[PDB]
Amino acid sequence: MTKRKKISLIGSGMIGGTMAYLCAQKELGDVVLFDVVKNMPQGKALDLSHSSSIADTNVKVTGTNSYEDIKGSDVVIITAGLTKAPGKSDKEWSRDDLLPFNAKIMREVGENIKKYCPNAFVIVITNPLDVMVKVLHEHSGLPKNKVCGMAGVLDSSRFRHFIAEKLNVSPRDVQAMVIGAHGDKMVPLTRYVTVNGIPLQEFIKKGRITQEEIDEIVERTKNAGGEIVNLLGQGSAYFAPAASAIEMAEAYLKDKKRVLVCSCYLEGQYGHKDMFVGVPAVIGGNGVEKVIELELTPEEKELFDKSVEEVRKLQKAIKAL
Amino acid sequence: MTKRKKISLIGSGMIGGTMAYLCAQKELGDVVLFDVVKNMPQGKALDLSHSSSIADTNVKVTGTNSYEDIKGSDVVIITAGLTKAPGKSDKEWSRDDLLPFNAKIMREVGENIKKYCPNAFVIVITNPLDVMVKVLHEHSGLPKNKVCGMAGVLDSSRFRHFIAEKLNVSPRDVQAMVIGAHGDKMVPLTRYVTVNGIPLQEFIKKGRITQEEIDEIVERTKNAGGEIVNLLGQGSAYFAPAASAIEMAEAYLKDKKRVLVCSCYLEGQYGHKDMFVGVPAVIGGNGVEKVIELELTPEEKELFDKSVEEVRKLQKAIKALGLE
Amino acid sequence: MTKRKKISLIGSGMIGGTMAYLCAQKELGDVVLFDVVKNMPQGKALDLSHSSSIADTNVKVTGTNSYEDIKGSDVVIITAGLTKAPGKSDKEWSRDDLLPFNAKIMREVGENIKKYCPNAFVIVITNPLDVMVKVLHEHSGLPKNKVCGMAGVLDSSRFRHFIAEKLNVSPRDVQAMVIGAHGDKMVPLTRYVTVNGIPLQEFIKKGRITQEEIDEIVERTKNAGGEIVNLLGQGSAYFAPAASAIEMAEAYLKDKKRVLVCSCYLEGQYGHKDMFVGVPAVIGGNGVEKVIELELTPEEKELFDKSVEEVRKLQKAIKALGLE
Amino acid sequence: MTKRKKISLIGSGMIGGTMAYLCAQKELGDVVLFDVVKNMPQGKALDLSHSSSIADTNVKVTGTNSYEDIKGSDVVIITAGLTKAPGKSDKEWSRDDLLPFNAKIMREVGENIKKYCPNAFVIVITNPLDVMVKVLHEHSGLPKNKVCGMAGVLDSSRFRHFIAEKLNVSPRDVQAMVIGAHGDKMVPLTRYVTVNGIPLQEFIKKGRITQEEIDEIVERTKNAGGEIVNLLGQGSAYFAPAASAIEMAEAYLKDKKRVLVCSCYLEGQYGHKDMFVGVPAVIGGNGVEKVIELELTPEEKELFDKSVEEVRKLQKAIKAL
Ligand SMILES: NC(=O)C1=CN([C@@H]2O[C@H](COP(=O)(O)OP(=O)(O)OC[C@H]3O[C@@H](n4cnc5c(N)ncnc54)[C@H](O)[C@@H]3O)[C@@H](O)[C@H]2O)C=CC1
Ligand SMILES: NC(=O)C1=CN([C@@H]2O[C@H](COP(=O)(O)OP(=O)(O)OC[C@H]3O[C@@H](n4cnc5c(N)ncnc54)[C@H](O)[C@@H]3O)[C@@H](O)[C@H]2O)C=CC1
Ligand SMILES: NC(=O)C1=CN([C@@H]2O[C@H](COP(=O)(O)OP(=O)(O)OC[C@H]3O[C@@H](n4cnc5c(N)ncnc54)[C@H](O)[C@@H]3O)[C@@H](O)[C@H]2O)C=CC1
Ligand SMILES: NC(=O)C1=CN([C@@H]2O[C@H](COP(=O)(O)OP(=O)(O)OC[C@H]3O[C@@H](n4cnc5c(N)ncnc54)[C@H](O)[C@@H]3O)[C@@H](O)[C@H]2O)C=CC1
Ligand code: NA
Ligand code: NA
Ligand code: NA
Ligand code: NA
Ligand code: NA
Ligand code: NA
Ligand code: NA
Ligand code: NA
Ligand code: NA
Ligand code: NA
Ligand code: NA
Ligand code: NA
Ligand code: NA
Ligand code: NA
Ligand code: NA
Ligand code: NA
Repeated sequence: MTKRKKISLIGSGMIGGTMAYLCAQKELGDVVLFDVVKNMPQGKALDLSHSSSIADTNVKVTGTNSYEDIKGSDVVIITAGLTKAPGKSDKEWSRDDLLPFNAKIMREVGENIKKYCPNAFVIVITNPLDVMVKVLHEHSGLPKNKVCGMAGVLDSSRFRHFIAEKLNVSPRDVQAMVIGAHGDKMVPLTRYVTVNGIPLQEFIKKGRITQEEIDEIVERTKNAGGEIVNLLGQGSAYFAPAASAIEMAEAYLKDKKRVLVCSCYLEGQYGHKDMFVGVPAVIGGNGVEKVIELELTPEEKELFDKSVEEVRKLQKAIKAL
Repeated sequence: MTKRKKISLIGSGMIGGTMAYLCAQKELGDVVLFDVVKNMPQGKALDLSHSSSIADTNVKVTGTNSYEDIKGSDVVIITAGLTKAPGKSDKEWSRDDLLPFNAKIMREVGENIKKYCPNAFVIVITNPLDVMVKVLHEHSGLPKNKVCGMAGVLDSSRFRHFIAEKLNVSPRDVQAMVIGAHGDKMVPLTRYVTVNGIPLQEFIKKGRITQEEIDEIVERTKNAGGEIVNLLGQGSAYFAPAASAIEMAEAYLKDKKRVLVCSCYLEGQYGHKDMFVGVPAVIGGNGVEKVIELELTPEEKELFDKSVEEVRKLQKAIKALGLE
Repeated sequence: MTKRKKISLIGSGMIGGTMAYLCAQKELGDVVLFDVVKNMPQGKALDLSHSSSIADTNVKVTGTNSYEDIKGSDVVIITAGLTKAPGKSDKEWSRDDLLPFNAKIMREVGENIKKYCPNAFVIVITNPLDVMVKVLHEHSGLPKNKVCGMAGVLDSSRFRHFIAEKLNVSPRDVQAMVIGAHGDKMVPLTRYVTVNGIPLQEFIKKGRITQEEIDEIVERTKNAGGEIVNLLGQGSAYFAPAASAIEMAEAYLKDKKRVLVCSCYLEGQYGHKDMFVGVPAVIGGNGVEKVIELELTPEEKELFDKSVEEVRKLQKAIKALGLE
Repeated sequence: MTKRKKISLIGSGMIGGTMAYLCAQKELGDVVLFDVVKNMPQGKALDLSHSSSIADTNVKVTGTNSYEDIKGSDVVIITAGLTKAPGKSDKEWSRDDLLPFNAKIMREVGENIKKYCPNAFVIVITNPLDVMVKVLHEHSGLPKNKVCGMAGVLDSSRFRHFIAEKLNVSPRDVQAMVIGAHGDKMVPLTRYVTVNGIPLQEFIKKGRITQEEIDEIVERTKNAGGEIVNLLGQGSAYFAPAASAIEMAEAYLKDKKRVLVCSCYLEGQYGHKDMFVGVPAVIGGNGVEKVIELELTPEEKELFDKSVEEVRKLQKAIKAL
């Protein structure tokens, strides 16, 4: 027979469990929840299985502590890692501090994907995102087009939300992109913001939003992750990160050809190669099918190149490991 | 006790039945299917009721030949009318030719709305769309913001589909608008076409699509209704018209603040007033909450003005029929 | 690279188009609409393509007059045929009368499936259903588990709807089955009717529904097809037939293991073999994975045997046409 | 205008946040997340708002520490309270130990519902469920039909899941009910289990499942809450509890007339009155529209009456407060 799709979630914490719930609600495929912690993914899997009955969907949800159970996965989504570095306060939280803790985890996961599901489409979530995806790609041996990082969909969702809220319109009808590194130097593309294709500038000219308000939204987008960390007190965002990754997974599973900003392997686009960084891309059944090369202005391109330089700096730290 | 929403579909032919099906699938509210043909809406309503059981939804679907059954409707969607004018060939099909048959229907429907459900949001579909919505509005007494015509969502869906197909991307990520009259002088706004906010021009510059291909798509969008009429042999398009109108209805029922191109009553925007014509609008729980005035170029403005002039010419026929 | 599922709809009339619409709304897979009428499926496919843009789904819909386009289909759903026999009145409508027109179509469709998509799961809808599925199976060469007919899901949806309406409860929470032939001798299984597993008898005992009312509903379920034919004036039911078949298709495509009454090839269950007839079955990625043999009472068993005998009598006509 | 539905979630912990996510995914209505903890519901609300943009839905999600913000709610769902008593181990976890901690919370919530949204349909989740709903009802002054507890949908979902898993069929097609108290004396109704109306007994006779396996499933259903507690290590189930409560809320909001097992105010049915206990009911726009009185056998009725006696014992402890 043609089996149900199989989705393995490597990491069964807040984002992993939430993604599993979306899979159950949407009947996307059977789900494997893997974690190094004993019993916990098994507990969540039972709870999730009961929820599938409530939803009238048909999904097996298995919890496991064994990598062998990811065999034959169509999609693998990786959240394995730490959310907040040990001896730091909330206000000084930085994704950069997670690097030493999480890089070795990406090596281990990569080696197991190589062994058990080398044909999977792999979405990396673990921070610091752009270099974690690079470590995963290197150690997994997967094709460049079959690995990417989730960040841009989340950052863009934030930009969209804030603009849509200010304009008081449906976020379906706001198009907004944030490109570059998933960090303080991410680049919200104000010039490309549209309302059903209508340039945001028209709304400025009509006084429906001011440049000052847009500037504030741009900074709020950059700081959104830390804003939520400060408010939650424990851990970081998970509802939107989970939804973002599942949007990418759906695009793959049903060959949708979505245009989504993801951390993608560059091969000369934007003047850069051999790193992952946030760029608009077409996502379908062949993974990252196309990186779209925006006609950035020199000012936007300078911001992007500065963003890439932050990834290069992090990559030096990876090399040092 | 808060009742289910009530949606009346005045006209139970191809578009009306198909809209009722979407209401059943989406569990939007209870449905009244009204038609002048005896028994037919009753039969469709039974079939649709059975389909709601299959969908595991909770919807009453009532077929009727009595206007009284529209009482208390939250939304009314009007498709009553002819699709093709008697004695005309398919090749010479024109929405204009439907005017003398369908205008009188709009007057009658308006009179009934005025007494039975004057607080409804009303979406007109019947052709020729922009003048039919005006007749309905005038004879119903409804506020300007509570009546509009479905056309732009359909015309835009076509423009979007053709662009998305050529670029091989999801239509979710193509934004395209067609404004003006729902007819041969509709205005597909090439300058405003975007792929997730990326200007279509960027794709031209990279040779992903040519200007010639875009020109062809613009014409194909204008001709799409007639294309389908010619292929089908019977009637006209209904799957996408139905979905378009239901998208508008959902925006109202759940106060979504969607930005949708609809035929709206103008009060000076674009330099025009007192007609309905296709413009981007924000649709929510107050109906047409805002008409958006695009910063059109002189060239686009001239295309729009010529489109409005086609509506004015049809309005002369409305006046001549004694229906103002 | 794993391709989208491919669903071919052989027949692009009322049921075929409506199924394509559900496929577009639900994003089930790419759709091929095949028909013998030139241009019509092409026109519907355009309309449906536009509707997919509105739905924000990602579906290719292809209209065609060539069987070659069914190559590689995961699922085929067959509605090709007549709905009403020439020269007969609506009041005397009988599915039986469609047999000599539709049997030859099943043979032709089978021959094409045999060469172009022999690994498809095939759902037959064309009437008279139980013998049409047998002709298709025989001439297609497919395994017994990979062909079935849609009828029981529709007949059960009707029984469910009528019971739920009388009890004023959600049809999601009414379980009702109709087994046997898809015709006047179908068997609505009153003893098996439940409300979330609660026997219908409990509602009788409390006077929520009477035996007389249940008897009326049983007859109404049997007569439902003809009731809709009489009301509509043109054709027959399509909204619920379409939804029924798509429910079956989904069970296959996502290996759901649904318990659905379908016309299935019997191999001794109920003491019968080598015909298709309506029985509860488990539907999943291996097609008809299991026929469930109900513990029928002697009285129920006699009703079922009489239903099977109606199928046997129609099969005599199939043989006489030279179509075995 | 006719405004969007408004759903207030009193308690913004695991179940509250999860319910909010379902509201956002399903576009059910605007959501207010209330908690006594500062900042946390505001953080979750931001995360959830970003997720609504991803989902292309149109939902306002507000976090608050002020009861005034529940004004005009169509539905209120209450999870405010403790999940596990302080000085007890996981294996000895009991919903009964939560009584002293959670009863006063129900009084406070009730008084605020009375003040700010007396016309709401109110679903109580806080344990010990059947007596917590009684305290809420008493102090809120709401009509008997406008308050109920979520338990039976969850317990029944578990029974359904386990049976469906054993039979290898879709849980949509298994009907199963658990009635009585939401506790160790809940009553899984084996005799009423059906597969699309087909009695489970037919499957026994055919050897597709044994009586021993059914007996094991009945006990597993009773112990399912504690099974998940033991596996998770922190807190209790939330994915299925959240989905169960939202199923009940949907039935109200769209007047669906669902037949759902809920903890309902009895007025003589089953020989009992003036308490809440788990019974099948019709849920629609008038709340609990009808309690369905099953034709229980004497043996089933004895189990039910014993279940009710457990509620009466808990009610004595409530009285003592
Ligand atoms: N835009 C983005 O890319 C975002 C990324 N993140 C990142 O996602 C990651 C996960 O976040 P949450 O799920 O909230 O964290 P969490 O702490 O709730 O879950 C992480 C899980 O990873 C597990 N884990 C640790 N080592 C492992 C190994 N070797 N193999 C398998 N599992 C292992 C832990 O046991 C834990 O259950 C973090 O690194 C976080 O910074 C979070 C939000 C957005
Ligand atoms: N974008 C747009 O605005 C579009 C508009 N249309 C128009 O929509 C209308 C309906 O199209 P279909 O549903 O395909 O046509 P249809 O012919 O299938 O159905 C029209 C129905 O109107 C009924 N009718 C006639 N007079 C009536 C009265 N006084 N009261 C109630 N019902 C009455 C009929 O008996 C018939 O059932 C046509 O005028 C067509 O041109 C169609 C496609 C797109
Ligand atoms: N429960 C059931 O099993 C039900 C079965 N039916 C049956 O389904 C069938 C279709 O019904 P509708 O879609 O409403 O009819 P319809 O008349 O709208 O469409 C039938 C289509 O079949 C086509 N056709 C004829 N010969 C063909 C060939 N050799 N190849 C391809 N296409 C061909 C037509 O040109 C027409 O478009 C009828 O036989 C009807 O009795 C209808 C309702 C329920
Ligand atoms: N079938 C059922 O009825 C089930 C019931 N439960 C019960 O649901 C309740 C909540 O469970 P979770 O959400 O997992 O717990 P949680 O600990 O994650 O969340 C409880 C929230 O209530 C808040 N809270 C405490 N006092 C409050 C007050 N006076 N006003 C407003 N908020 C207040 C806390 O700050 C906390 O955020 C528990 O009592 C648990 O036993 C859990 C699972 C199933
Ligand atoms: Na791969
Ligand atoms: Na209509
Ligand atoms: Na119509
Ligand atoms: Na429109
Ligand atoms: Na327009
Ligand atoms: Na058009
Ligand atoms: Na047309
Ligand atoms: Na057109
Ligand atoms: Na078909
Ligand atoms: Na058809
Ligand atoms: Na069937
Ligand atoms: Na049957
Ligand atoms: Na029937
Ligand atoms: Na029929
Ligand atoms: Na019938
Ligand atoms: Na109330």
